[PDB]
Amino acid sequence: PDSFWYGPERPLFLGAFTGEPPSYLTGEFPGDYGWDTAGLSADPETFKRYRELELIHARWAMLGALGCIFPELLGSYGVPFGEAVWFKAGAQIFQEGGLDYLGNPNLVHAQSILAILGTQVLLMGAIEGYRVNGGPLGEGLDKLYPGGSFDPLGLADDPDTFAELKVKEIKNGRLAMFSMFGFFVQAIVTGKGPLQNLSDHLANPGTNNAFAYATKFTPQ
Amino acid sequence: EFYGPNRAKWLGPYSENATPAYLTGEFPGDYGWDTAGLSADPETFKRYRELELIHARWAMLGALGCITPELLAKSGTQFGEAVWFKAGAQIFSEGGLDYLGNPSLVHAQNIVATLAVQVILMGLVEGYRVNGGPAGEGLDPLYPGESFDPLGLADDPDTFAELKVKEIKNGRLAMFSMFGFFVQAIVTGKGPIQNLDDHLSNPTVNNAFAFATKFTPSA
Amino acid sequence: LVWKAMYFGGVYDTWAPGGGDVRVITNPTTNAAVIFGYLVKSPFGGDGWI
Amino acid sequence: MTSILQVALLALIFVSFALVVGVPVVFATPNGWTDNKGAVFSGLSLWLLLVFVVGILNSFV
Amino acid sequence: KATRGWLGGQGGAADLDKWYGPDRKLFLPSGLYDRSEIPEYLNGELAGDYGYDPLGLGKDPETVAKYRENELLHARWAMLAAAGILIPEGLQANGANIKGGTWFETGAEMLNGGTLNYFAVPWGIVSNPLPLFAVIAVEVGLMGAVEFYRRNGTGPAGYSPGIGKFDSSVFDGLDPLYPGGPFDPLGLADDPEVLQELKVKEIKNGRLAMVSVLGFAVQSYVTGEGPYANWTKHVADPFGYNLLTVLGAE
Amino acid sequence: KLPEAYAPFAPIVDVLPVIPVFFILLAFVWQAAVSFR
Amino acid sequence: MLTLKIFVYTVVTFFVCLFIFGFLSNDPARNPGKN
Amino acid sequence: LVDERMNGDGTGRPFGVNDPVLGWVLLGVFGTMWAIWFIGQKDLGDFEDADDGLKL
Ligand code: CHL
Ligand SMILES: CCCCCCCCCCCCCCCCCC(=O)OC[C@H](CO[C@@H]1O[C@H](CO[C@H]2O[C@H](CO)[C@H](O)[C@H](O)[C@H]2O)[C@H](O)[C@H](O)[C@H]1O)OC(=O)CCCCCCCCCCCCCCCCC
Ligand code: CLA
Ligand code: CLA
Ligand SMILES: CC1=C[C@H](O)CC(C)(C)[C@H]1/C=C/C(C)=C/C=C/C(C)=C/C=C/C=C(C)/C=C/C=C(C)/C=C/C1=C(C)C[C@H](O)CC1(C)C
Ligand SMILES: CC1=C[C@H](O)CC(C)(C)[C@H]1/C=C/C(C)=C/C=C/C(C)=C/C=C/C=C(C)/C=C/C=C(C)/C=C/C1=C(C)C[C@H](O)CC1(C)C
Ligand SMILES: CCCCCCCCCCCCO[C@H]1O[C@H](CO)[C@@H](O[C@H]2O[C@H](CO)[C@@H](O)[C@H](O)[C@H]2O)[C@H](O)[C@H]1O
Repeated sequence: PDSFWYGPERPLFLGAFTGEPPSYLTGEFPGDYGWDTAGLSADPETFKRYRELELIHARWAMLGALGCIFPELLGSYGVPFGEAVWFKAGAQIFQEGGLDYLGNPNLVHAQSILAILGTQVLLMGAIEGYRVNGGPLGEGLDKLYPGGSFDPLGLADDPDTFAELKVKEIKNGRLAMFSMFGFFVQAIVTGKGPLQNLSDHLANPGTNNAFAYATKFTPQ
Repeated sequence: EFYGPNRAKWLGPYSENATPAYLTGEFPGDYGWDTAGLSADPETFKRYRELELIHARWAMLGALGCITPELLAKSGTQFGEAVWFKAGAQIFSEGGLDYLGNPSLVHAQNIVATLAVQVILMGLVEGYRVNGGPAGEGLDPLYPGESFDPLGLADDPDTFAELKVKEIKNGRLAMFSMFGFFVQAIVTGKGPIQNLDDHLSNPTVNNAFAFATKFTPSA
Repeated sequence: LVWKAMYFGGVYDTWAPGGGDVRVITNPTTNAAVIFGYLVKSPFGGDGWI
Repeated sequence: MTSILQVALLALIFVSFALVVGVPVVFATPNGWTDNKGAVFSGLSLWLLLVFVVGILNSFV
Repeated sequence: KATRGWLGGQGGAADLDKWYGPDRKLFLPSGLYDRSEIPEYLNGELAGDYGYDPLGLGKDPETVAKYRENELLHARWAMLAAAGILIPEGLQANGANIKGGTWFETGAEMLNGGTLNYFAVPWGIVSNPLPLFAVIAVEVGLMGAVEFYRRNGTGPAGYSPGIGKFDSSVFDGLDPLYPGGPFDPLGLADDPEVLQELKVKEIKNGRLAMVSVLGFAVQSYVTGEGPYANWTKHVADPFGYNLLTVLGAE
Repeated sequence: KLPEAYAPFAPIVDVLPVIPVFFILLAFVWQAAVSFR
Repeated sequence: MLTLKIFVYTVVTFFVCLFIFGFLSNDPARNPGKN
Repeated sequence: LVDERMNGDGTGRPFGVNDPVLGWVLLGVFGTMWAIWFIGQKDLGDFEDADDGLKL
């Protein structure tokens, strides 16, 4: 296309020091900064599969980051969750009262983990089978951008706006995946919720940073 | 030898049929070991070669910089902390980080400033390597020469190829040794020179098998 | 101004014990919340803004 | 040496008055800046020399 | 020799019209110094030419070159001297046992039978066991040989400076004050316009070093301490410790 | 008070603060010189 | 009594946001002159 | 205490909020208005060129 994010004049991941990007990264796909130093996308089929994997990971991680942030914020403000922290919310089902959505005893009130696992397995199996092979909500649609019933508001009719929104989606998804990797590492190292880590850093930025835990995993 | 068809191989004599077709002994250190077939595509092969060379050089530097302070401390120099995997924590000491223990050298006390300076300088130099900079622009990505070969030790082609093979072999040895450093530090918990001294003290009992049951999953 | 108050002499602290005097501000309040609470504080009585 | 300091300070005052009276005249007079560069340079240099000398004398008093 | 800029983009000598040619920078601004009064012998040829010559000490181009030789030699010696005056004092004041300390006291440290400690920044500090007379003899012999080589224009063949190209034989044809070749192991002077820019930088840094060394001497005579001590004390107490305070302390 | 060495120059200082005001008046005088062109 | 505070805050915020975003909506080009 | 009060006159709370619902209302209203303005921005004309806008 003819836009700032496509073609040979697109921005690249090393600024002026990037040089010439790899030949197969011609710049016809969203979020193409020409960063394939490892050379894992030489084969176009592998490139397509990696693009699909990246997009699915991006959407899942956007959802995951939002769902990790929101309950802890609400619990900090005062909502009585069973376990507000993202990496502890799974253990609520072992509590005597069971899992309670929003802390209310009349919302969901789940008791058995086996039923949750079984229903999730069935529903998600059907969902992903429909995603791979066309189902009730469209049959002959694109694998990554089905549109149709999944774009009710008609935000992707204009091809130029469609490309712009694709770039925005991929960029926000990459940011979300980076932040989710940060979530995992901070949970492993610090042991507190991400909002707790942010509050601690804001309280004393000079000392409450990552280096404070640097001497945590040293062997003895 | 070390080049062409009749070159040394990764299985010695029992290697005539082991070598893949695409490995034809054109590049240095080509022993024909691609059992997993990860470099069938020539572009991926070139990228892996570049990664291997950079890793080898960094591993050479890392191995030398891990060995040197411990030996110097054994010689009788007070470093504050000589063990390689504990040498980064002395930046938080009250006396700061002093080169060779001398209080009038470096004497760094802030870690954020050092990290920022390293980020800026290393970003600039890595960008110079990728696309070219003050030293030169149109040179080989792996062997620029010119400003990076002042003594001119690489000017006759066969000598250049032999030196390249020596470089790659020393680098593979350094990478293996650095992986050993990491595993020994995780398992044993003492510096590599201390480990060597302990092994020399009593080899029959001071070996890796003494720590076999350390990571038993009993619970 | 910060260097003058911190290293080269000091500033006249009027809240020092007894009558105020010149003092060096060794620990300025750099906390973000405390610093930015003044700006968003109400200007009416009791609060007084900055 | 207060007498020397006071004499130098009075000389500085006189030189400064002469400069502030003359510089606008030299600037605004057509074809005057070209043929009076030396006088203006000497006056400014003398002003700077006198103020520095007064400072040194104050340090000595 | 194809290079790129330090911060990306094209690399080279940028623009050389600021220091060469009829258009250039001068020791006074445009409004105070018209281009007509520039002396005829002060044309945009020599590096670092600001059209500065009150009292007309220079008369014509060959005398200008004769004085340029002395200016460049003095500049390089003053750069070396400023470095060797500043660094050892700062090293000693921070913990090292240099035993020489301030520059104006290092000479007397080697009087009588005394020796001098030499610090190899990265590496240790050694106690150089040479006596004073041996130092004098070695210095006079080596400096005489080197200056005789410089004056004659020819010298011995193939010494060992870590040079990029070895086995130097003849010095014939090398420009005095810029021999290059054997004296340029890194080969940074191959590009001509880059060489001109480097010449300008060299002469400017050298003039700064000359003025700084004169300041070293004068303020060390006045205050009685080394330049490093004066710098640190002034930074610690700007208004308390300066020239005006030092003068007439009693 | 001023330092004793600068004691005799006390009257001059007494006139200094009002000098900027005169500047504005000078402007009008200048306009009178050019007949308010 | 806090419900009144919520209502007043909502109304004031709505009007202030209207004012702020009104002048960001290419206001200087609303003149009737020719340019 | 005879009755109940908010007790926040002289506390100097930021933006005069002492309950998180007030801050949530502030952010929600501001975000809704900003979203409406962002959606309607297409009708205001784009100043993409470097030299554009009312000027003299
Ligand atoms: C003729 C006999 C001969 C044999 C059998 C080999 C075989 C080998 N050579 Mg070769 N070579 C041989 C002759 C020669 N080599 C070479 C030159 C080279 C080079 C330069 C290299 C090799 C390498 C290799 C290795 C490649 C495969 C590998 O990585 O193994 C991996 C699998 C094993 C080693 C088996 C597993 C070990 C053990 C039995 C299991 C351990 C169990 C643990 C306790 C597990 C516990 C952990 C738990 C917690 C999970 C392999 C050991 C490469 C190498 O050494 O990489 C490591 C290499 O770089 N060879 C020359 C010179 C021309 C030879 C001359 O005859
Ligand atoms: C009042 C004081 C309060 C206290 C102090 C607060 C300080 C806050 C400081 C930071 C924010 C300052 C914002 C000032 C207002 C100016 C906003 C503006 O001029 O913004 C103008 C720009 C214009 O953006 C451009 O708009 C263009 C036009 O787009 C249009 O056209 C495009 C195709 O060309 C697309 O089709 C697109 O969809 C279509 O809209 C393009 O899209 C460009 O890519 C795009 O960059 O916007 C942008 O800068 C991007 C948005 C900027 C940040 C906005 C944050 C808003 C709040 C977020 C959180 C809300 C939460 C709500 C929760 C609700 C539920 C509880
Ligand atoms: C990439 C590899 C690498 C890395 C990341 C490090 C990192 C570190 N080293 Mg190690 N080191 C290395 C390679 C490396 N070293 C090698 C190859 C050597 C052998 C020369 C050493 C010898 C060494 C010693 C002896 C000491 C360290 C120390 C340190 C720490 C302080 C760094 C500092 O302030 O230096 C920056 C210092 C300066 C800029 C001051 C000038 C020093 C110059 C640059 C040295 C240059 C050496 C020269 C180029 C090569 C040797 C020449 C010789 C053959 C003649 C830091 C953890 C110090 C420490 O904390 O002890 C544990 C310490 O005492 N290192
Ligand atoms: C806002 C202030 C300002 C600005 C933008 C300029 C800008 C300019 N001046 Mg003017 N000038 C100024 C103040 C200023 N000057 C003052 C205060 C003086 C009296 C000394 C002069 C005297 C002067 C002369 C005589 C001439 C110019 C000329 C010029 C032009 C080119 C040469 C140049 O940059 O000046 C060069 C000025 C200097 C080298 C003075 C030294 C400046 C150094 C960097 C000290 C900086 C101090 C520090 C950064 C700020 C101190 C803050 C506080 C103590 C006040 C340029 C358009 C020339 C021109 O246009 O020719 C036709 C010319 O002939 N200026
Ligand atoms: C580019 C390139 C190039 C060259 O050549 C080579 C290389 C380098 C290799 C490459 C790179 C790559 C990368 C970087 C990657 C990364 C990734 C990631 C990080 C992802 C994430 C990703 C991430 C993700 C998905 C995430 C997700 C999440 C989730 C789901 C979550 C969930 C949840 C929640 C909500 C909360 C609750 O309570 C619980 C749970 C349930 C848990
Ligand atoms: C061939 C093949 C074939 C088939 O087909 C397949 C397969 C098998 C896969 C393949 C194989 C491969 C391999 C073996 C690999 C390995 C690698 C390595 C080991 C690396 C390292 C690598 C390593 C490295 C880099 C290292 C580095 C290091 C460093 C830097 C260090 C540094 C340091 C020092 C000095 C010390 C101080 O105190 C600090 C620090 C800072 C810490
Ligand atoms: C380029 C511009 C730089 C300007 C210089 C910056 C100001 C620093 C110089 C200050 C003058 C020198 O100060 C030095 O001599 C003065 C002599 O009168 C002393 O000043 C003294 O004068 C009187 C006694 O005669 C007393 O009323 C003062 O309390 C006393 O301070 C200073 O105590 C001394 O430190």
